[PDB]
Amino acid sequence: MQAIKCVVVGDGAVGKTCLLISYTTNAFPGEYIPTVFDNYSANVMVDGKPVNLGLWDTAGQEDYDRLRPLSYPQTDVFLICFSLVSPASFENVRAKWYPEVRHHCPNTPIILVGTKLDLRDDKDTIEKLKEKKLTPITYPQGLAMAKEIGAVKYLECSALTQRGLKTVFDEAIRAVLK
Amino acid sequence: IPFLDYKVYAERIFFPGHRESPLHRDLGVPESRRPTVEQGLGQLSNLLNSKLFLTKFIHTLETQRTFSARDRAYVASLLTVALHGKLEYFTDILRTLLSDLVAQYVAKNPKLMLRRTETVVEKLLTNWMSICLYTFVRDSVGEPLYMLFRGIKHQVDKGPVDSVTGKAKYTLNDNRLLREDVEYRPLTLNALLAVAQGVPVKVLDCDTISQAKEKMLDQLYKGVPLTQRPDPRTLDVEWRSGVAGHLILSDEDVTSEVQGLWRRLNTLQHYKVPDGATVALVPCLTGIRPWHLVKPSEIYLTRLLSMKGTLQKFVDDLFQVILSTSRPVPLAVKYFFDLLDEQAQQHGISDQDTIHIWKTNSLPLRFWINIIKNPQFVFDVQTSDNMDAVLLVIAQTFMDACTLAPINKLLYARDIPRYKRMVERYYADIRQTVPASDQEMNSVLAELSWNYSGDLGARVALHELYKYINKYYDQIITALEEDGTAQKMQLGYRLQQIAAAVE
Ligand SMILES: Nc1nc2c(ncn2[C@@H]2O[C@H](COP(=O)(O)OP(=O)(O)NP(=O)(O)O)[C@@H](O)[C@H]2O)c(=O)[nH]1
Ligand SMILES: [Mg+2]
Repeated sequence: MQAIKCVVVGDGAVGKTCLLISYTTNAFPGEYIPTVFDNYSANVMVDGKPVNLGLWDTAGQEDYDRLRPLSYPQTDVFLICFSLVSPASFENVRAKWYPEVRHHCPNTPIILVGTKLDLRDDKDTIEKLKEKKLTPITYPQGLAMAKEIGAVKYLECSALTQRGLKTVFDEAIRAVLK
Repeated sequence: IPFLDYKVYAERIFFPGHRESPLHRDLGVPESRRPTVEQGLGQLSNLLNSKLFLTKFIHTLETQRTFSARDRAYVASLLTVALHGKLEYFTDILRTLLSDLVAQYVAKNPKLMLRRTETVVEKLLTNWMSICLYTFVRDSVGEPLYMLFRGIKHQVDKGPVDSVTGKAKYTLNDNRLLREDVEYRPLTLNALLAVAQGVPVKVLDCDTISQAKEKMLDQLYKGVPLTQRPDPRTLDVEWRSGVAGHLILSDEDVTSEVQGLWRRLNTLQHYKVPDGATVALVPCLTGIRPWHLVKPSEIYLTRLLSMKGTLQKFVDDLFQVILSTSRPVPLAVKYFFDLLDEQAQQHGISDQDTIHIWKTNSLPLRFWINIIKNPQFVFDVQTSDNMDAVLLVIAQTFMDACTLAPINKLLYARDIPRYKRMVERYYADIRQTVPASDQEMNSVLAELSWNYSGDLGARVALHELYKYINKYYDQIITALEEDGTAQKMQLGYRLQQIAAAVE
């Protein structure tokens, strides 16, 4: 019986809480409420082995920054997040997240995760992007980021569809075992 | 209402500094010479019951240069625990010792009487009073004394507090008054005791996680005496948010504010804790200068009057009970103040003003002053530092009213001529009421060796008292044989026998 402490740190409204809820209930939240320090729990089976995944939600706000370091101790695997529908949330990976994570935990494996996959392929969303003169994140843009930060994998997914979300965590379990 | 039982009350009064009675420990004698010593000590007790011996014993110690006033307290206190049986005799020991003190003050200045423990008897009558008045204290004065203590505690926390320097928005002392003002908002968070039902607690965003833990406990164990309450060092503060909260905040951790040589403490505002936060007190898991509100390095009448004005409520009441004429005069008081009046005519002192300061530095300025000053003598409570500065400034207000002649003076100057009335009003009863017969007295003194539950530490008391005898042995032999009756009594040999019985 191996327990894996997984902390999900990501930019304001990248969809962490949602992706964490989607994996553990198979139901999407809907309403946005800025998460303070929420804890989740799931009992998984990866390569014929039972594991208890003790999830940790965090804030994406500069307000709840004076408290976030407390979630960090003895983390087995980190989950650095961003939204594929915002490069601002992606640029803050190299800027805020990666620095913060390694400043404390220098050994913990990182997994860069691109949330909101469903919105990238949507036309109506790209309209708002074009209006502020911006372009969404693609697989090579993100794969270049994960190799740059030293992430043990790069996974794209979506919480509303549960597309490749199963894989995201199964890979994080594998990221610990070796 | 946390009342200390007689055992605790007495131990705390006779033996204050150590906190706990140093008369609680085993003798330190091996099983072999253990019974031969235990017996000898017994003979020391029978030796002590000789008024003829005891008088000379103390008189010899008082004269010794090496005998500090610290020993004078310990010797009086050990003797009190020793003679806790022979109370009728303990009074006679004092009756005689009083008359001795009286004659000595005639030469220099009789007004300076019972000011400092430069004599052993000065401590014995504070102990004597305590034994006698314990009932009265628990029975009548206890109530407003607890009220004032809860009242001060409450009224201080309605203001911010520096967990370092020790200053607050409210106090009765400038040396303790928080000069600077800080940005504080009032919190009212639902506190759980997960060691599970939620009690609402009123803190302040500025309070450190520590002060906040104490303020939480105060409600989570409202009427539980300190000894029955669990230790706070075994407890940890844990905040809660969303489906599963779980975040153990602390006074100083990863999120501490280091500014070179200045590291700040962690407050509720510091963690961004909001009103109604679910905080649980859960068990413990386990040269930068620390600060909180004002980093360490004129009156403000207006600031202190707000505090005085709050506390006046019970200030009036506590004094109106101590100095009560409505209730009858307790026998121990009446007997004693007439024990002084008997002495006043023996040496010819018509002046009642000289009599009053012996009377004041007896019952109020000896006894009552201490209980106001330090409330940890009646209640099983943790007294704050700023709390004591407040209480002491209430004791120095009561004191100024006792005696016929700064902050405390021209602060309570409104109520001080009112209390001076109460003092005289109380001494009117002291003389106007029926005097107490010694026949009627020792009747009460006996029931106090009865109603004293157990062994306050008499074993150790005799052994510790021998620790003295052992050092000043020969100087004692001097007075043991220089006296004629002492030879007849065969006191010298009585002692010698005990001396060898120990070693
Ligand atoms: N279409 C779509 N929307 C998503 C997806 N994931 C999240 N969202 C949306 O974007 C917002 C994300 O909510 P949330 O999970 O709390 O983001 P967060 O990163 O956890 N916020 P915080 O920084 O406060 O922790 C919500 O309004 C939600 O509806 C997704 O996969 N697909
Ligand atoms: Mg959130």
